[PDB]
This record gives sequence, C-alpha cells and structure tokens, in this order.
Amino acid sequence: AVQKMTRVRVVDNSALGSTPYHRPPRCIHVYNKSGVGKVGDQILLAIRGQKKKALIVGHRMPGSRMTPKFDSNNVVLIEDNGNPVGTRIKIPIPTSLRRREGEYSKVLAIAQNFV
Amino acid sequence: HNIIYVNGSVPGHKNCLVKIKDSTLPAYKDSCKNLPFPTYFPDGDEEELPEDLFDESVWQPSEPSITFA
Amino acid sequence: RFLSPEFIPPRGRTNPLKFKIERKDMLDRRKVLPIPEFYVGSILRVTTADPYASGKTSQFLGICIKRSGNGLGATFTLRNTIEGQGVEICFELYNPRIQEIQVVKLEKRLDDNLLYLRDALPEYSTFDVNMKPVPQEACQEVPVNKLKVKMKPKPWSKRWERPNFNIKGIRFDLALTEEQMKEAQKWNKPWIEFDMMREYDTSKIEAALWEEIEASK
Amino acid sequence: APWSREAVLCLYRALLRQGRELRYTDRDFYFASIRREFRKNQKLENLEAREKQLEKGLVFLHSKLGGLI
Amino acid sequence: KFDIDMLVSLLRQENARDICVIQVPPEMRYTDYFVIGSGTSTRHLHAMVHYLVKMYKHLKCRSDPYVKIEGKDADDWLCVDFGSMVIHLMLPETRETYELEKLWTLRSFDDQLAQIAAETLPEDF
Amino acid sequence: LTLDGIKDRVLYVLKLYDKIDPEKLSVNSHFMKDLGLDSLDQVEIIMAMEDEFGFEIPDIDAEKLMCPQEIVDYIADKK
RNA sequence: UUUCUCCCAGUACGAAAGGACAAGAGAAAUAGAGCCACC
Repeated sequence: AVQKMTRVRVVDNSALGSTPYHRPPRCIHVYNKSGVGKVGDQILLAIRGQKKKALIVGHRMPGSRMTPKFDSNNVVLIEDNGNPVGTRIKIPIPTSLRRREGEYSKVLAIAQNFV
Repeated sequence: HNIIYVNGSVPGHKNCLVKIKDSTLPAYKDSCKNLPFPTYFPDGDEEELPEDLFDESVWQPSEPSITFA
Repeated sequence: RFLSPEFIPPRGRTNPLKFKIERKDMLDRRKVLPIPEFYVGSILRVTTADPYASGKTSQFLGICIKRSGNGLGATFTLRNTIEGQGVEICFELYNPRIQEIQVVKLEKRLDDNLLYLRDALPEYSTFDVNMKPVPQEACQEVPVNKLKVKMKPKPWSKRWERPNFNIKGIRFDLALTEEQMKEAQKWNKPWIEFDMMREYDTSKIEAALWEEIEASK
Repeated sequence: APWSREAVLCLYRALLRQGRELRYTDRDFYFASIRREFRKNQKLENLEAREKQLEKGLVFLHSKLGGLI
Repeated sequence: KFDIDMLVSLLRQENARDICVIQVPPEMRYTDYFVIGSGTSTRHLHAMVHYLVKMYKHLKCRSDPYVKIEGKDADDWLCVDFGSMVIHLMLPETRETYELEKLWTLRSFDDQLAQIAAETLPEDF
Repeated sequence: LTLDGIKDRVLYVLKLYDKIDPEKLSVNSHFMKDLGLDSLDQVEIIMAMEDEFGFEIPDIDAEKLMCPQEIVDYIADKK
C-alpha cells in the first residue's frame, strides 16, 4: 500500500504526475485515524517537489477473501477543493469505493476502468 | 447434539468447559418472558422442537444461492 | 475416485462431530450448487453475486494457483492478468453468493502451488477472460502442463531455488548457475526426506470418506 | 474521404432522431453537441482513422445511442 | 418513489442547462444510471443540489437512508449519490473540460483516456 | 405533387438554414461555386431538405444534385 | 474504553442571518480481555 515513503505509481494525467521525474512519488502523511493507508484512504503524496493529496486505489498488501490483490500501488490525485487533479484514470479502479464512506463519486466518475 | 451456536469468541482452549448464563446487559433486561421461564422441559413434550434451530436472519444450508438484488 | 480437498480433515484436536455436521451441510449445498472437480493450474470461470452492484452477477476467469481451507470454509484462488495487472481472487467454495462455477479449462500444473508464477514472465500468467471452455475427457486424468516458466531477475518473493520449496516448474538453469544451486542446496536437510515424524496420512480417511459421500448421493 | 458518405448522412440523421427520442437528458444541448462532434472530427481524417470514427458511430447508433439515456 | 424520471423533471424545473444520463449494462458493476448536470453558477449549483436532495427525502425513499452531498465545498463540481442514480453537477465551462459524458458514452474510446502518460522513477545511484 | 410547390418549399428550406448566405438564392443556385459550400454545408442542406420531405434521399446522388432545381426534380420523380 | 459522522433536522429557536438539543444509528480509534474459520 502507500504510507510514509512507500514510493507509489501516480495513476493520473496530472501535469506533475504525468511529467517524468528522477525521484519517485512517495507519501508523507496518511489521512486516517490509523497510520495504515489502504484503498480509498486519502494521503499526502509528493510530486515534482510539491505536496499533493492523493487517493489510494490499489495496494499490494494481502487483502480480505473474495478480493483481487493488486501487484502495484496506485493512487489518484485530488485537488484542495476536492475535485481530482487529473481528468482521467488509466488503471482499473475497484468499484467498492462507491460504498466506502467518504466522497468518492468524483473519482469514480473520472475512472473509466472498473473491475 | 445439544450444540448452541454463539456469536464471537469464547476464552479458553477447545474442549474447555464454560459457564453460560443469560445476558445481564441493561438492554436485554427481561428476555425470559418469551423464553422458558424456569427452563425447557423435554419431559412435557408439549411440542417437539426441530433438530436444528435457526435464527431468522441466518441462511440455512441448501437454501438458494444469495443474490444481492 | 476424486475426493475434494475440503472433505479431508486435518490433524488436530478438533471434534470429529464437527466434520460430520459440516460434511452434511456441504453435501446439501453441493446439491444446490454443483462444485466441479478442478486442480491447481486449471483455468476456471466462476459466477458470483455482486454485493456492490444490485441484481448483477459477474464472472472472473483465471488459472487456479492455490487451494486452501477445509470443510464448508474451504477456498480456492485463481490468478489472471487483467489490463496488465496481475490479480488473484480467493473464492470460498460454499459461499451462498457464488451463483455458479465453470471450469473453462481443467488441467494440472507441475507444482501444487503457483505462487512462483508471480515471479515468472507475465505471458505465462496472462489468460483471456472470454476464452471458451475446451473439451475434456471424463475417463482420463486432468491434463498436466509440463511447461517450465521463466523467472524474472533474481530478487523474488521467496527463494524458490532452495531445496525445501523443490519447485519443478522453474527454469532455474537460465537464470541461476549450477554453483548457485549448490549454495541453495546447503539447506537440503536430507533427514527431512527420511523423517517419519512429519508424515500425516489421510489415505484411510480419504477412502472412508468416499463411501460416505457416495452414500449421501 | 469516407468509405461511403451515404453512411455519414444516414448516421447523422439517426443521431438527430435519437435526440428527439432522448427524454431524461436535455434535448437542447445534444443537438448542438452532435453537430459539433461531426464538424470537429469528420472534416479532416484519413481512411483508416475515418473507419474507426464511423465504425464507433455505427455502434453508437445501433446501441440505443451508446448508452445515452 | 424517487426514480430517474422524477429527478430530471425536477432538474428541469430548477432550470438545469445541460443534463447527461448514461445507463450502465448489467455486466458493468457500477450504478445503473450515471447522470451529469450543468449549472450556471456556484449559487445555482448549491440551489439545485439542495432541491434534489430535499425532494428525494420527501419522495418516499424511507427504506433508503439519507444521502450525503459531496463536492459542496468545490464551486465547480458537486455530485450527489442517490440509490439508483448519481448526478454530477458542474458549471457549463467545467462540463467540457472534464468531459464526463465522453468517458461514459465512449467507454474505451474517450479522447481524454489517451491523454494519460507514463513516467520513469530511477534511483539516485 | 406540385412542381412549383416543391420549388418554393425547396427554396424555403434552403432559406431557413442560417449559415449559408442567400445572396443569390435562385432556383438554379449552385453550391460548390455560387455559394461556396463545403462538404459539411451540402451534407447539412440535404438534412434540412430530407426532414421536410420525408428524408429517404441517399448521398450517392445527393452530392451530385449541386442545385435546388436538380433535387426538386429528384424529389418530384421519387414521390 | 475514547473519538468522529449520520439521524433527530434547515426542524426547536430566530425578523432574518443563522442554528440546537436529548434519544437512536453507522463508522473508526485506542485500551483491556481473548480467539485461529480465513489470511
């Protein structure tokens, strides 16, 4: 998953995320009461020397039964206003985010690929 | 087989004797009103109980596959 | 006579009566939902009710990589690569929300566990979701795929080269020198192959279970 | 440019008809949007690229306006 | 009950400039209907969003629980998740930039999908 | 069918479209040269004509009309 | 054991602006006591 450090793959078309950079995009903070960040959990990602909130959509940590375990950590950038930074998401995104507590409709609308 | 299925975990190892009593929580203050007040007497045999007793929400085996419609 | 793994009880102090009750429910459920015979390495398509969606079922296709659990709680895992993403889903055999089970391709692989396929090349793990079922022969053993997969660079999830794993489906020669294998072989523990304290026999239990299962039918 | 320009006229006509058959959405924008879609893409294209654009429109035409409701 | 036809008529009453509704086939495990709405100004966006929720609560939906409103903080994109439909409300200019309709209308042929790019993440040494 | 009725109606639908400039909207008004009409223009003009008269005009010969009177003749003989 | 959200309810109240309670529900968090069906 994504946590302190834990270099993640930025699945977004945001300018900072889309542009290649020599240092990988790591995380600085997890926006949850617990310290562990999983799918649907807001995080304080770092991109192009800037701090941008990201939403986790996949993790490599073993999950509950009847669920697919991702082989890579995927995140989606979210603006301060709450709208996603990027207008599209490339990696398939689980549809459980809809039922997850929080505001996920905007990201799901931007996520064309659903598994 | 006089087996009771209870939610949650019970302290101790398997095959360990335990003491069972009615819930003392305030919410379930008086549940014995609708239950056998002293106890259930099979000797009376007013009505033979089914071999397996199920809760309404419980899905019995051999039922149709649950579809989330 | 194919006895499914879940029916075989494991060694322990668990009450036999639990297995007897569990088997009856499993047999009763098998009537409602038919559980096809399959082995690790077989590609299966399983239909399950979707909780997030309303009144919509989905079918997922993947190669069976591992079988775990016993009794009503037994589960099976099938692996596939979708949109370039390796995905493994664990399905419980007797879960009420599994509408149907279809064995698209019934086959066996060299090893009983295919966790090393994650370290193998993606193509060995890629399977078309829409691939149609292939014919099978009833009075025969399941086809055994003897293809040896090629591994990715040396850093792996587990040290498959070690004799303990004894993986027979890996092309170690291509990625590992014979000297490296000898280094791995230093953990041979040859007495383990000859130690009878680690042996658990279920043949008698398996044979006894067969008649009981057939009797219920 | 197209393999057959007759399909373009037939395809465009069907799209306009679907707009009059589309209730839940606002009929006003759809007519303008479709006209813009035809102008932006179809005016300059290659035979291979044009085949994809018209082919997707045909599926768009033949699939209840491609899910528009 | 609160259904697709009632909401869009209510949207028209509050004068939604542009409404997009996309049905979802049973195979795709998402909401049956995806809805996108336009609104002239953030004040109009706030007003229309409140109106639909108020009508939804009044119009039966007793079995369903109350629906939280998402995106009210944003002045350009407000989205409300109802039981059978999701309405994404935005400004007209914001509508074209995001092109939610293209994503759903063109499931895999949407132009913005290609706009996504990749990167490389080498180590320092 | 009235040939004169079609001509005025055909001219009327041509007049309805705003993008084309009816500087000389004669019965023999040409499209490529007289009105400077592109492929988009002729396509749309047929659409307006098609809607009024029950469509069923295929583009195989529609682009060959090149003038209101020709389509008037094509409309007249197809009804 | 503690926090947060929802509900009550845009109601009570208030000219408006604004905006509660109590009761109920759902989420987590940590502490304590346990447990191995699954991972």
